[PDB]
Amino acid sequence: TCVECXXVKVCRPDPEEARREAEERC
Repeated sequence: TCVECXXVKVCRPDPEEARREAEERC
């Protein structure tokens, strides 16, 4: 699952895990 925030593309198996680092940046 890839969550994208401000040009940052976080692709991790779990959306929650992805968000956990993604929203930590974004």
